[PDB]
Amino acid sequence: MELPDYKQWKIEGTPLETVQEKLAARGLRDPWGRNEAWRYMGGFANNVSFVGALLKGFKWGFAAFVVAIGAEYY
Amino acid sequence: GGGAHIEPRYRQFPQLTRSQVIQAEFFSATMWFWILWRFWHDSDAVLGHFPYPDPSQ
Amino acid sequence: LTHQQKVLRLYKRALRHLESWCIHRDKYRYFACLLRARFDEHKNEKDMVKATQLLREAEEEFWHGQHPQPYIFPESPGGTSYERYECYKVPEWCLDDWHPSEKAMYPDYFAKREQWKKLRRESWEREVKQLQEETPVGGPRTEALPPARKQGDLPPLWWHIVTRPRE
Amino acid sequence: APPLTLEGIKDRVLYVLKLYDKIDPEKLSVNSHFMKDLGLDSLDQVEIIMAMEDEFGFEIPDIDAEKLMCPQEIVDYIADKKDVYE
Amino acid sequence: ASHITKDMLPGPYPKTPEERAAAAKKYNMRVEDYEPYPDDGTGYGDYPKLPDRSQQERDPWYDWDHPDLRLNWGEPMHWDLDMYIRNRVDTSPTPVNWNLMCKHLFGFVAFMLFMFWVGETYPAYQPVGPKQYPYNNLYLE
Amino acid sequence: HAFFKAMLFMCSGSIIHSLNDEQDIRKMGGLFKAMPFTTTALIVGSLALTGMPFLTGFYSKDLIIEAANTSYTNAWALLMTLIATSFTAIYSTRIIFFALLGQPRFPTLVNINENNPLLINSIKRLLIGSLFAGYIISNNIPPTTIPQMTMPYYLKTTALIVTIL
Amino acid sequence: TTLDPAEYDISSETRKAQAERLAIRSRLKREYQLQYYDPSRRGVIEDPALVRWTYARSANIYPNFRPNTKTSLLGALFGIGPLVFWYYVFKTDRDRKEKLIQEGKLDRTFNISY
Amino acid sequence: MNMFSSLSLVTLLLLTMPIMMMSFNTYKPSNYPLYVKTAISYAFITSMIPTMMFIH
Amino acid sequence: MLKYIIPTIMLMPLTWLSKNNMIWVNSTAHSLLISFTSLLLMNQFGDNSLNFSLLFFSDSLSTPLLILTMWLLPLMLMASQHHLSKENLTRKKLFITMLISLQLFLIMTFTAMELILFYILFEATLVPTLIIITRWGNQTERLNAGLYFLFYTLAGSLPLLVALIYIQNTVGSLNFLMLQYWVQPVHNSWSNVFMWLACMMAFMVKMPLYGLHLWLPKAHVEAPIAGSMVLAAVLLKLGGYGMLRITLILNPMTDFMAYPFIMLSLWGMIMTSSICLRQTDLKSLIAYSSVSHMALVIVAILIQTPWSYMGATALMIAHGLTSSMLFCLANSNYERIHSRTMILARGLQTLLPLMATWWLLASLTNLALPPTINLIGELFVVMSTFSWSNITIILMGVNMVITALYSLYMLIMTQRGKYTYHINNISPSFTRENALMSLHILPLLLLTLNPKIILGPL
Amino acid sequence: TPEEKLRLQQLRELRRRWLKDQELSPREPVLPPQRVSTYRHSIFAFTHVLIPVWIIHYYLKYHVTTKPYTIVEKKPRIFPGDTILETGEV
Amino acid sequence: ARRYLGDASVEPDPLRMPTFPPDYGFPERKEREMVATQQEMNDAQLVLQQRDYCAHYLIRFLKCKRDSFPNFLACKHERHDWDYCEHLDYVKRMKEFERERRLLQRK
Repeated sequence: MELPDYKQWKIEGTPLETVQEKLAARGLRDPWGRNEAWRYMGGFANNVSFVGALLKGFKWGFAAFVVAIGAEYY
Repeated sequence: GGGAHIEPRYRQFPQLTRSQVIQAEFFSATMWFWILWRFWHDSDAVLGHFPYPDPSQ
Repeated sequence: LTHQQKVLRLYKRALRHLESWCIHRDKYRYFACLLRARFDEHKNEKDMVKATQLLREAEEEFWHGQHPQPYIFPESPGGTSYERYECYKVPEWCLDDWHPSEKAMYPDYFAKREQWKKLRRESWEREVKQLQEETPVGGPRTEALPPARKQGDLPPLWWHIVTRPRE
Repeated sequence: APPLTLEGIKDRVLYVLKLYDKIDPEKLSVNSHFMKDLGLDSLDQVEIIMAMEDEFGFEIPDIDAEKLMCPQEIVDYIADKKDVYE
Repeated sequence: ASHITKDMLPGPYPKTPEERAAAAKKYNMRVEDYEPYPDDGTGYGDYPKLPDRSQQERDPWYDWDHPDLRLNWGEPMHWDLDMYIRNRVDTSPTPVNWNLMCKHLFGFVAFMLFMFWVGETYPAYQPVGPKQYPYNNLYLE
Repeated sequence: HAFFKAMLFMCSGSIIHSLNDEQDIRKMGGLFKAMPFTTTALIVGSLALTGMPFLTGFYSKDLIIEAANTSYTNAWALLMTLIATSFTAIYSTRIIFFALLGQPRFPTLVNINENNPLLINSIKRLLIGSLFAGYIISNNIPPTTIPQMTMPYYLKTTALIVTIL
Repeated sequence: TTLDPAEYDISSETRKAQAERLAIRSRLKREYQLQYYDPSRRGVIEDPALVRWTYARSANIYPNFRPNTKTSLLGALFGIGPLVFWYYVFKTDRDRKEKLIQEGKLDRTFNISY
Repeated sequence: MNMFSSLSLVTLLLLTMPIMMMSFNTYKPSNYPLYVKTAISYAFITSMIPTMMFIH
Repeated sequence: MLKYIIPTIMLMPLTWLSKNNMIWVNSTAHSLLISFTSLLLMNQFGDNSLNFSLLFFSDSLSTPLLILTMWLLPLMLMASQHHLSKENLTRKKLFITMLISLQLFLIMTFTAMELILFYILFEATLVPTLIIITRWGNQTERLNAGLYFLFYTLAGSLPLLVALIYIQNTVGSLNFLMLQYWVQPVHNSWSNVFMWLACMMAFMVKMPLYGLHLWLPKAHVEAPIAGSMVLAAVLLKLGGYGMLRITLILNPMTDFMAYPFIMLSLWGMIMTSSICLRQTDLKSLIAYSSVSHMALVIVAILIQTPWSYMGATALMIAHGLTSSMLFCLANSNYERIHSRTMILARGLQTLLPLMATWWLLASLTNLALPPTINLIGELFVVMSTFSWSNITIILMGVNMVITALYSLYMLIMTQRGKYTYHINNISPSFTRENALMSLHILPLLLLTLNPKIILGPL
Repeated sequence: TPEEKLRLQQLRELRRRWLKDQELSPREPVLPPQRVSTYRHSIFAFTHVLIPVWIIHYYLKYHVTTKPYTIVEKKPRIFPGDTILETGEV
Repeated sequence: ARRYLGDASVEPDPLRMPTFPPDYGFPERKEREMVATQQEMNDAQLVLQQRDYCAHYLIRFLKCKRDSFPNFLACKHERHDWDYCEHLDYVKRMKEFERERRLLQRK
């Protein structure tokens, strides 16, 4: 019900949030960074990949492709 | 409402029903088995070619 | 439109048209104070043309590059599915003529109907009495006294007090 | 199809107080009136709801500025707009 | 049934301050950019003194417009200027009057010079001259 | 073609209801945010729309662009048809790169749901009927014309590489 | 392209005492809302902005009208104007079409309709 | 051979029936999309029968 | 007519003879009973021809046109009762009797056996119409419109008498259309122009050209109780058909000067429908639709050689049923909002759902959706004047374009909402409001099954 | 703003007060009132399709012998495999 | 079309031909022509642009489509042989510009 209890996110990963580190020569500084990093962190670094996503990992890429071939064949 | 069988979230990634992924992974296998007759056996152009018919005299 | 809130109505859209331009989420967020830095140049000074050149040159670089089909917040003056709930549209007080055996259903809602009308049918001895007094001759916007000094009934009663709910 | 109650709107408005690094979790709950620690003229009147501009953000018209001083007066008419609690 | 100031009269210089507003509050005190002087094009019977035309135009802007309604749905009291063409008006776009649309079809207008030629696949342009000979040169043998 | 978009409108129709409205290519996120089935159905038809490596309308698409091979055309027509095939490829990954790739960005209360078997009965019939459509239709049809069946060197198979780029 | 449409300009302090033009429309709205709310009306309000919109458009153009100009005598370029041109076309057909129909033939054997 | 189009006019005539029964001839316990979804469900398999008769 | 006139005069000493408020039910009861007898002996066969009895009837043989004339007295009494029931019974007995007295002369008209019996009955009207225009209207501009309805119809019709009496003592006698076997032709002269022109121009004043239509949005705009003679005045306009009786014979070979009647009525067709899209009076919106695709018959009669008479007859009773009902759609929905301004009636389509179908199936007959009696009428006119010159498909095609955008503009003004006002407008379109709105489309789409009944000779 | 502090706190005591009245299901106030009152797949399916095919055939076999043109069927499209040679494959 | 002589019957739709209309024909090697039987080509319901060469091999090819009715391939190798009938026909036609480029040069 109250799942976003504060002091939960507390930037540790989310390499998007190293851009706030980039402005250290500029300085803003503190407010605020935890808005866009709501669901940037967590288990949301799954983040499906290159052509292997449209291959779906090339998972069954040759699965029964060679398993059917072959017998009889005399 | 009446039935909360899929709950709302606060970005905690509500998951699947642990049976949808079976039908999901089943229809990637049926198409990459269907690359069978794409290569074995079907080539680029099964026609035969001409060997440059210059000597016509 | 005062000069105090002249920048503010431009300030809300200066970031709003920006976020339709980005592709990441941090791309907007890394540009947040960066967009604020140009806006924080002139902080505290006069109100004349000394400071109107913040605005008189804000036509360029805001209208120039202004929102190539931006995000529209779909329930809005524009944008899709904004005024779409209209096949129902809540035709409130269409319940005048029934020729009953159709007034059989909801016996309690028709019971509660005649109760609320006493505030509607009888408020004109009180609300319209001060309405000639509180409004001096022809003055600006016609809101009443916000409690009407004993009981605000309403003045907006009941078309703004019992208006159409959305679904 | 999903309904809503009034206990969720009291938390999200209160949470983005804590999400801002300019404001500590030591200010008042419903009425700090935003002048307790205002500044500037700009960016403490529209930026204070710029976080909810992304979250709730149903285009939030020009009237919404000076009513939003009282931080309970924000909570008042969000229930009026989106067809909310009883 | 209202007979006093039913409509206009043969104006538009019949002491214009008496018109808007005796009724028909187009102007406040005949300096409002809508005093009933605007008979533009006298000699035409159209638009007399007329709490009416050439007033500012192009839209009910069909948006927020929030005193309550103020534009086209919700009917304010006296704001009709000219209508029946304002059912679905628009506004200025991001560019203005760079007619690249006729220039967009001009690309095939240059490629109408490619309609003069043919598209034979075999062979290519063949830089020989009068040695292409697309149909026939000599007899059967 | 009739099996393509009545799938694909209905495929994305589960998505618009899933966020309850945006229908924008912005503010979407990645593919698998508990969306296993329809993203798998998206990468079939949008791969069919690439230009058919071995998919459904390969017997409709390839046989016509190689029916314009030997022709008396405008010679600006093949400079307008075959160039349009390359533009059909960036149609595919665009909805991938905004709705099926990126980090999850959209306003909160993730109210997604996909388990109504009315939709699951809908897609599972058409996706199976999609794949084996032309391999039954074109396999069982009277031929009415004489095919081309000639395509020499450096002029023949680049129409796939038109789609690859 | 139709039109500019002049969405920003200047002020402050060109004629700063121009205010209370809202006092006109607030007077109308205080007149209207007091008219619109009542417990027993059962019928529309007159609102003579419509009445002056029809009656100054339906009638009151011909009692207005004097032919003092030539831009109301412009209508001979618009009324009898194109009607001259449609006669010029239709007698070139049905005459050039007629001579070919009599001198020589153009239609075939299976022209029963017509 | 006489059943080539005799089964095909079944397809062009059956779809009129959920408009005829829409004029209140003792309608179903309501669920009215189910009546039409099953109305098409038998109209498809009738239409495919002369398609096989053509390809012979 | 053996005796169709003889029962319908017997309707007249039934109304005053009756009791109190029974006078509505007594008149509408018996008036429906003629519709069997009207059909009964008529529609017989059929191959050259049915001369009927005597010097009083040629039975309206090849142009039926008369069954529609007999629907209306049991169609208008149910329509007129909306705002009439505040006057005295002594005048309520009057307004039923002159309405029957208008149907009496129309019955001996359209059949008429002659050409001089036609005229005296062609002019036997316009006295009982004018009584319905001047008395029983609304606020003023009745009285000038009562005079614009005269002095066009009567200024033109008097040079008929100069020419019809001229024929009666030149070539035999005109008394029969079947003594018109001996017809001398009419060549090119300077007196035979005027014989053609005076005999024709009195028909143009009723079915209008683009010029001299100036009386048509006067009588229909300011109009009786609920379209009560406006339904009659649309039949009376198409009851100037007699150009089909005259010009087929009786100067047959003057097409030489048809051209100022063609181009005036073929370019006027494309403009007088275009000049209505900015109307603000709702009953004047329909009143210009009645100008446009009535004037398509004027280029369909003067162009001879059928495949046009196939269509020119079907167009006379195309909008005989359509434009009647559109006036009935506007004679209703004025009893509830007391203005005919089309702006004001918004917020609708939620409040009155059952009559949404009555708007559309009206306006779907101008779009005309080919299996009706409408696009079996236009597509014979189109395929006729194509064979005059090929270029006429352009103007007549743009005629089809603009009236598509024109008919929907009257529909789509009711699909809006929030209604802003209107504590009135409660009445949920009662049993009478749908009954007299029915019996229009119920014969209109019925006759599309076998429309061989609607055809000329041809 | 000091003015609407008194305002809009009574509006919730009017709007939501009516909206308190608006949510209304006491004792299911649809009466309806009066009155009363998978496997088969037997009478639902047989009534739909099986009856008109009996009808529409009857206006078809009794129709080809009446109208002087029935259905206008084409020819058999036969190859030389009945009474002719092949002849190669030369 | 190799002959340009008269036509006895006035039957259009160029079945009134010398025997059989080729695409060009013949022209050199061979200078001859020939095809199937025109009395069978009209007996077989077959459209134009199918009375060219390799028709008799195709008239026996597509017969097995019905002679093997619930089949997937009547003869897939003969389809590669009818294409080999077609490709040998077409490369015979491709030697135009091998000759016409050179035979139009001087000598």
